[PDB]
Amino acid sequence: KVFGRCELAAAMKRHGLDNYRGYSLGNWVCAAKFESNFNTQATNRNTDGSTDYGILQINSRWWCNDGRTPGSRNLCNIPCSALLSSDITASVNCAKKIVSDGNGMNAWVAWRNRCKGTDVQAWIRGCRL
Ligand SMILES: C[N+](C)(C)CCO
Ligand SMILES: C[N+](C)(C)CCO
Ligand SMILES: [Cl-]
Ligand SMILES: [Cl-]
Ligand SMILES: [Cl-]
Ligand SMILES: [Cl-]
Ligand SMILES: [Cl-]
Ligand SMILES: [Cl-]
Ligand SMILES: [Cl-]
Ligand SMILES: [Cl-]
Ligand SMILES: [Cl-]
Ligand SMILES: [Cl-]
Ligand SMILES: [Cl-]
Ligand SMILES: [Cl-]
Ligand SMILES: [Cl-]
Ligand code: NA
Ligand code: NA
Ligand code: NA
Ligand code: NA
Repeated sequence: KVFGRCELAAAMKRHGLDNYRGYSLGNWVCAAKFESNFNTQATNRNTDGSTDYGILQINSRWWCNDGRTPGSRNLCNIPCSALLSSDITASVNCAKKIVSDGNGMNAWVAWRNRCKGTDVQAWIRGCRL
């Protein structure tokens, strides 16, 4: 599924991301834009053999099991395929664990490089939430 920005903002709010760990909805929407272009089916393989999955590009190195990332963890206790669903629940629940682990949203490199410090409210401007 490819979301529009306001559709995704509304779904993220329903699933509890609005100001989760102090990060406003615009931060989460901005991260999703630059991680996945709002596409729940996005996958990207890293040079080291891990893979990033879904709307928030969650990495098999730590967070989900894909059976092909040697030495990795599965800290969200989920198959990585579950992070590719049209329903964003599994990705949101796993993202809550990631953002709570000490470094906030800096875990998402694209957020740090493209969203952090910017006018992220523009991502939710005009949206009926
Ligand atoms: C080690 N990380 C913090 C990157 C994830 C495991 O807690
Ligand atoms: C691209 N938008 C204008 C929708 C938000 C970016 O700031
Ligand atoms: Cl899709
Ligand atoms: Cl929209
Ligand atoms: Cl914020
Ligand atoms: Cl915002
Ligand atoms: Cl994801
Ligand atoms: Cl593995
Ligand atoms: Cl594990
Ligand atoms: Cl599994
Ligand atoms: Cl959803
Ligand atoms: Cl923080
Ligand atoms: Cl990470
Ligand atoms: Cl607004
Ligand atoms: Cl809207
Ligand atoms: Na957009
Ligand atoms: Na990424
Ligand atoms: Na893993
Ligand atoms: Na295996």
